[PDB]
Amino acid sequence: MRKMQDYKFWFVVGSQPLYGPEALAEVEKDARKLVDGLNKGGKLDYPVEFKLVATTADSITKFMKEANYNDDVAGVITWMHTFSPAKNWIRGTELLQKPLLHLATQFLNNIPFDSIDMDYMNLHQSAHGDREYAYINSRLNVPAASVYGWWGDADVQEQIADWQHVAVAYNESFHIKIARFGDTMRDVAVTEGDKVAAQIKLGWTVDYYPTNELVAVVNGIAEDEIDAAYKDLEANYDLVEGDNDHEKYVHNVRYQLREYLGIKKFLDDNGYDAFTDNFQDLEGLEQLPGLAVQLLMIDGYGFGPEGDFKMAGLTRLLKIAADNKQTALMEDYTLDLRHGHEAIMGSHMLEVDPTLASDKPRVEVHPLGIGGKDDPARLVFTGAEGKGYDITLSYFDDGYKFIGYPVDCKTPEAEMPKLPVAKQMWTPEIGLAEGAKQWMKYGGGHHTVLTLALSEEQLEQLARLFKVDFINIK
Amino acid sequence: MRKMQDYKFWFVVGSQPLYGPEALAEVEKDARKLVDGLNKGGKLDYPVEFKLVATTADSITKFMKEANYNDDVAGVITWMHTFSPAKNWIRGTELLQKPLLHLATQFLNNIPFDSIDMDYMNLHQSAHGDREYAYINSRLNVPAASVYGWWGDADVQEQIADWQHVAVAYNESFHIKIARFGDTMRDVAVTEGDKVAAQIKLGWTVDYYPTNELVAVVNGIAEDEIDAAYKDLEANYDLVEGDNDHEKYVHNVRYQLREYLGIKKFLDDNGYDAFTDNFQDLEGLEQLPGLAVQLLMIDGYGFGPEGDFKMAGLTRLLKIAADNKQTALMEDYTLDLRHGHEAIMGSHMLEVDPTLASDKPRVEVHPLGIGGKDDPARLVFTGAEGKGYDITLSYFDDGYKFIGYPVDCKTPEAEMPKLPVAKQMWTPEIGLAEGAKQWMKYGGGHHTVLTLALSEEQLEQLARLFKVDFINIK
Amino acid sequence: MRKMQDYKFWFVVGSQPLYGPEALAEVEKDARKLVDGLNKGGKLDYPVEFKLVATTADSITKFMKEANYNDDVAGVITWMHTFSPAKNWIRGTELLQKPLLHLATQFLNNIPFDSIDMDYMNLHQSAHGDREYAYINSRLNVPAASVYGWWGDADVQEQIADWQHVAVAYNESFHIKIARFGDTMRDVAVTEGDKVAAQIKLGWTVDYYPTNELVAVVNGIAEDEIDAAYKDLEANYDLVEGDNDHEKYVHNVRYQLREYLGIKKFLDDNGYDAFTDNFQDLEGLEQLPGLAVQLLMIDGYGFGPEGDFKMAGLTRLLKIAADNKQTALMEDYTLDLRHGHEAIMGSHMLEVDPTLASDKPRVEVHPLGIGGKDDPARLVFTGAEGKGYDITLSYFDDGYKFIGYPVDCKTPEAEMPKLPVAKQMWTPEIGLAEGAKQWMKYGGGHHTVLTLALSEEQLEQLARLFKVDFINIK
Repeated sequence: MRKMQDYKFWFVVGSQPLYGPEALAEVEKDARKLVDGLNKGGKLDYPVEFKLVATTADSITKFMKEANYNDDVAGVITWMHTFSPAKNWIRGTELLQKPLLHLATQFLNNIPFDSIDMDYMNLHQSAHGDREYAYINSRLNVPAASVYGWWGDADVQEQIADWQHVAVAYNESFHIKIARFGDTMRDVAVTEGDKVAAQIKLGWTVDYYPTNELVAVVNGIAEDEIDAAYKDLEANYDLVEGDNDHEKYVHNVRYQLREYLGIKKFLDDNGYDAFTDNFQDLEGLEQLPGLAVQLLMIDGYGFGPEGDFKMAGLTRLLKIAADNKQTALMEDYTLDLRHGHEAIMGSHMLEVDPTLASDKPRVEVHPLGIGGKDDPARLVFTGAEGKGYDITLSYFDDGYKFIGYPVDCKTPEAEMPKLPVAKQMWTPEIGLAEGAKQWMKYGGGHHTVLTLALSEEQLEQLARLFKVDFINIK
Repeated sequence: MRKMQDYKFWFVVGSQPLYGPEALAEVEKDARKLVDGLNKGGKLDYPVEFKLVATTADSITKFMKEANYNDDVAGVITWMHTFSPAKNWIRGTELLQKPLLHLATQFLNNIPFDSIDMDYMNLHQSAHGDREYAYINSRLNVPAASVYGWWGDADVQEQIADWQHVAVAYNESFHIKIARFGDTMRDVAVTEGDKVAAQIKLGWTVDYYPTNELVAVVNGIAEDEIDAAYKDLEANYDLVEGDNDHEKYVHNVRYQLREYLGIKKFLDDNGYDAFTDNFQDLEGLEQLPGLAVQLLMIDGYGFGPEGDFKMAGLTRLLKIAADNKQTALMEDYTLDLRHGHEAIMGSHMLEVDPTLASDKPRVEVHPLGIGGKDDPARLVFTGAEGKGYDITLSYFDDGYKFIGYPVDCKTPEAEMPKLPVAKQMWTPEIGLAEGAKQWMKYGGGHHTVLTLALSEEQLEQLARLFKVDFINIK
Repeated sequence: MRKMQDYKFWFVVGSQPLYGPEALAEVEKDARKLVDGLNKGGKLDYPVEFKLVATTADSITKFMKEANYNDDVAGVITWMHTFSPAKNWIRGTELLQKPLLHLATQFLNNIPFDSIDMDYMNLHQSAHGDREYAYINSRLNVPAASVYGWWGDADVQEQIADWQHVAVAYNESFHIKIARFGDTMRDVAVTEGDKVAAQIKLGWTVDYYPTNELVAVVNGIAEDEIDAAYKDLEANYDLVEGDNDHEKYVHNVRYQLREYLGIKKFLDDNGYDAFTDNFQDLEGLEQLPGLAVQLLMIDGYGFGPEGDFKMAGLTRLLKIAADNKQTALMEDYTLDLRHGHEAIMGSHMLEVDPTLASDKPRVEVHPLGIGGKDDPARLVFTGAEGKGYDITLSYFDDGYKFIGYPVDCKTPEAEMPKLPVAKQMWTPEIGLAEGAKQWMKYGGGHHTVLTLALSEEQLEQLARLFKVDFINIK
């Protein structure tokens, strides 16, 4: 399944222990009514739990110790009901090695202008008890994500809906394994960058596997497990011209079905979720892994083109917090300078994700010497035209710096005529000239994850959390 | 005539050696157009030239370096056709010693939907190849601009033209010499910055040949050049009641340009395009130079006023980029407060650059208890109405900085024969208070330099390449 | 002979024309003959060439402009015989891209007290002018080199002989290509820096050509070619109990003998001067190249072991510096904690440069379980005792850095039969618990370069001319 269900968020309620056994249960009810009531309507990703209720120091120091050994813990969700002693959230928060969410709220909504007495003060005091906590989360520069409001607004549980996602994907990224079937392309600069810091920093882990190592696994695969994949091939997509049976490129599509069930076969049996693909080293391979990737691309997997371990372990990354809608990954091939149809043509060689499409033509006719390899078959289409935001991560001499645009990606002014592969065109939101200025000025490469789903700032949170700079640009 | 006639600008077509002998040279005939097709009606003043095809590295360490040497080169406009693998650029961009420009552009500007195969996406793919080339820069923290658009635009033909200028003056301001016969005015601060700093940082060598050393030359003018240079003056200027043909004040107005002439000798002798004077130091010659400065000013000469070698240069730098504009030098001389019609107006003792003129009535009424020397002749003219810019300079202890006003000047109110000097009353773009308040507590003073020629965009380049900070004031 | 012989270093003298043209020549007689002297008996590694005598702005500025452009020039060793004002060295010092000395020297080595007029003082005055050079190159923060003492002092002549050999690499690194035959061996960190990030700094270039492409070379060798190179090594190494033309199987030697012929071929024909091999990548090659790697070292190349492009392009870097010298490479094998006889023996899996040796018994009984290929051929030998620094390179989140325990190499405790490896056995110049622990502090792994030939003050200025921090333990 989508791994965001095994992942649990624990919810802790905070108070000042010296309130007797009378108020310290007259609170957990409202709190057990927050959690198990949050689950049942939220439309959240992960159902929230309710462990210990914070009051004594060491008690909160011990929920955080436990929030860290329980791998199930997506993150941690913290709300104070009463004026919580924040010097009781030190030794806990010093050592918290996982997400934090300050929810500033009250068990209710309005202010009971009728019964509001000193019994609704020492009990249900949350504006001025949260600020004491958010000091100790700011002063300790703990990463943290604060959400304020009654848990009963449109954008007060939605915002939370699109955050279970990230927190998860932060624990999860430290579980990327990018397996490399050939080093970075030569002479190339941007698609490169430290690997020792990407694993310190982004937890991720780039393992290299020789291209011959893989040729074995690819070939050594049943000629009819391939036909077993062919039953979906002919069925799940409209094969055409040299693609079906008995026609031109006959064996060619039964080359790309061989390339996928060996990649996937390889990756899993050893641990890997992402992988790479140099066309300057396919020594033992029939044709450029393309349709093979466009399936793998559609199975939660991550992948980056020429050695590009970054657009591979990051494709994974967004695609792992995209267990709610649809995403992608894109290069920036050509663009049109039109007085009003300003636009860029984003697509890669053979591998353009079927995560945004319309139809699904399965085509051939190539002469792809771009590798020195057999005419490959791919999934030519024409993707989506809705919300969007490109990403790309760049190693700039002092660790990485995610440089991110906001944009509206639109349809093209054609189908896919003289066009052997797919496309998801766009006009950059700030403007082409203005989306290249503050882009070509700062970092910015070509192998770029375009996303329609995730939010202009729901990413700024995970970025702010893995712990690296983010050049956004509206 | 102007110095953008002996500079040249080179050009390199970014491509790579994996397309074929007639898919590489395809850009030896594609960017030979952009080159060829932007010199005639290409909207420039400076003359572009093409050299090698950039593929390998040893070719870039040859391109960038062959410039370095050949002093005759002036700049470098780079644009990568295909996807040049940047890493192969690296020594080049670091051995670089001239002002560089990612000219991010394409060949066509359309998107031939009906005809755009892979051999049409293998060329004109600049949407990713002036980004790989970009990154190398944004990371090699290179001092560099960014033009974005087709080269067939007359708007970004400006963007290019407005840059050809900054690249000319930078290369220039490093030969700009200075002779001082006159130190700093007794205890005045903004007209004093670091010497060995500004020379390192702005190229200006400033030497101080003695005030008597001038005196010598001024009295070495042929008395026949004290008549034959006279009539070439009074065939372009109309005088006033005092400096007449045989008025009593004739002789001192005649030894008032025995100064302009022996300065030019000196100036062109020690080769000192920029010069300074000082009134607290005239102890050897007669009257005080004014017109004679103006008869160097509208010519082509840097003058720093009450000794002020910096504003000398910023009067000489910002001209040096105007091969076809206006541009002056202005010690503000009084503000005019009026709760809805506020303004500033500035002149000097005698020197107002007659390059903003529209008349020039050689007025006299030549009082001068300033410097203790005789009644000196001068001009008294008008200025250019409409727009322009203002900008100063000030050693602020960590090094220099640049403040750079944006505002408007026009023509005076009532008649001004009560001021035997020139005038030019200006205002401010964001309210005279604010425009003065942010200039105030952030350093810099009177001796600005008003240039009706360039702009905020144009002036975020010289500093940026001179690598001095720039406090932008509009 | 040497490429180092093809190189020269220039030599300037400075002053100002205001010093009597006769006396201006009076240095051009003194200077010239020290040049001459430094050459005529110097045993300096490389030439000298008295270029322009230093006075005006331009006159120095131009000079420094050819020394950039004239790739034949490897550095300029300055000396200001008399007070040469700085501001005439500024913009000539700030456009240099190539190693600089400021020689601190007197002509004679004894003040004349019978014959000292003011002419002995207006001339021969480096005591107070060399000092004024220094400030303009200290201010400006030039990576420069100072030598103080009489130009004829073997040790002040020794300081230059070691420098000449040390500017020869900040002017050769920017040329060291490294060929990779597989990315870095999985799960290691120290042998990973940034390929882009070091092309800027140390100047090296790491393109990766796929194991395959070498394997073609490798296989396409003639046994003529092999058997010719396969009999000249019978001339040098007493091939032991496992080598006769029908004894056991000496196909395993020749393979390593066409191996040295194979890689040597690849490298040479594509321009690479150094290279790594991943044993976790040996599809196609026979056994894991060893003797062949041990040959090539002796040939002159950079090998960097388990993928290490950082001891690849470092070996060759420092190797090159020690031409007419020694020098090798090193991993630490084991220790021998014996309270007194404490020390560190090092070798490597096979790859030991026979340039530190005193024996040469060619060997086998290889059963290298590693790589799981046939039984590799390898040279065996005991190294040389003596002095030598131990540098190593390693990137560290904010860029590289050099760490370098000095040591004292030795001769083996006994003989190692079963140990089929060539082996050095050393100990730091501070202790196996006093210097392995400071080296453990500062980072920097096991792969190193032991250089019985380069000396801590030679490195201290090599790394000064790249600005990478060096650490100093011993």
